[PDB]
Amino acid sequence: LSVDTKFKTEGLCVDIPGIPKDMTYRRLISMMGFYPNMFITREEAIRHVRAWIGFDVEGPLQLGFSTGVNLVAVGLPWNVVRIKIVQMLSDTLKNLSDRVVFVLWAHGFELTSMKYFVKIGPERTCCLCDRRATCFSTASDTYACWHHSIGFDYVYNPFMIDVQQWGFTGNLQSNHDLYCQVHGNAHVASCDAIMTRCLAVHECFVKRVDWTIEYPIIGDELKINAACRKVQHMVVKAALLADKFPVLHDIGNPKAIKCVPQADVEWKFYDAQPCSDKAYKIEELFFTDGVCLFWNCNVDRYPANSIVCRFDTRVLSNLNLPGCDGGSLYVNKHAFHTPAFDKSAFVNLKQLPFFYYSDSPCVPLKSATCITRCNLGGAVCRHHANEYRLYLDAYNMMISAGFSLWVYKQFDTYNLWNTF
Ligand SMILES: O=C(NCc1nc(C2CC2)cs1)c1cc[nH]n1
Ligand SMILES: [Zn+2]
Ligand SMILES: [Zn+2]
Ligand SMILES: [Zn+2]
Repeated sequence: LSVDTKFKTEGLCVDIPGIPKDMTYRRLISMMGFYPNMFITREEAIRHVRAWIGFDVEGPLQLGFSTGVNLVAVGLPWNVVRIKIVQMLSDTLKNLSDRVVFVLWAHGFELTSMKYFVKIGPERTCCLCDRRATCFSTASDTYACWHHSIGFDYVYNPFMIDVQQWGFTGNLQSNHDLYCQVHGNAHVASCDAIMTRCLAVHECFVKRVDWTIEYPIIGDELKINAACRKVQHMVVKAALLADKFPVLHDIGNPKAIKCVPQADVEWKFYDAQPCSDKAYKIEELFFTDGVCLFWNCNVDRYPANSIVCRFDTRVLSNLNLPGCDGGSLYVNKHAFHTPAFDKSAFVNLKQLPFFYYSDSPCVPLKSATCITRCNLGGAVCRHHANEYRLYLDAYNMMISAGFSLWVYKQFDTYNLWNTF
């Protein structure tokens, strides 16, 4: 974002009466009392969604953050408030991003408060590792990343974006409430901060959707994705073996592949991209023959003859970010906004029980859920013991990452034993 780009100042003129209508970012930064630009484009913001922290200041000043924290600066003086800000941001962001992006609905006080807890300069590295520096300490004159900032007092080279520059009519609440009923306005700064981030997420990940953007690996992305593939193949293979459906309706990703390539079923594909806003209405999408597979195809009510994987947006993890209207922004390689988990969608189904099935050739493993020829015969062999434990690990990884599994009520693993 060029510092010579124009900044629309109308939103700031109640806190800053007389502000010039003609204003560049260069001038704004100077007026703020201060790494080419502190402010960033929407495109840069979207790439760094994991770093978004909503931030509002209301006038003694109340500072609100999308973390829910409200701090009062006078109430405590800025030299202690800034220490809290560093700690809060470090703990929130250390496992998410290499920076912070303050998401604003700027009316003035937030921008003029930055001088009191922000320092800027050349891009730097941490004193104790190779990560970029996000904090500065006036005590030791050293720099740190989010992981090594304990006892640091200033945020260093933060980034920020004013949502009000995107072309809105009306105030924050009126624009936020058009899309979301989950964040109230309790007239605390943190409430505005949360609404501001929520509006931003909606505009960039619900209204618009860019699946070309890739996001760095920050956790168990790869293990989770491999487990999801392993579980999908297991559950679908077993379902076809147990109930011998003549046809399978695979509803979802237009680029989906047969997950059980050696199955005898008639495999029919139906295209549906991830629904970012509201769950798909089954009436519109639609199938009573055979079985329907909804692998991360979120519908309002699944048919009774279904196999389902549905992401639970309430799960707490470094991959799952708070979203809009109860939804969550799941960032795993790509960013997927996901409508809120709704248990009523599974009323026609039941939870899929854990099991391990294998027809491959054959501490000792004892388990009622190791469905193998050797267990049928009384003693699980080493190979299938090894594979059972690896599958169980993958199964638990995918559950812990927030995915939930559902199946037609007639599904019975007892029917798999006679495949041997
Ligand atoms: O009234 C809001 N916050 C309450 C406030 N307390 C202070 C100071 C400690 C005395 C300033 S403002 C509000 C309005 C919109 N969002 N929050
Ligand atoms: Zn470090
Ligand atoms: Zn909201
Ligand atoms: Zn075996």
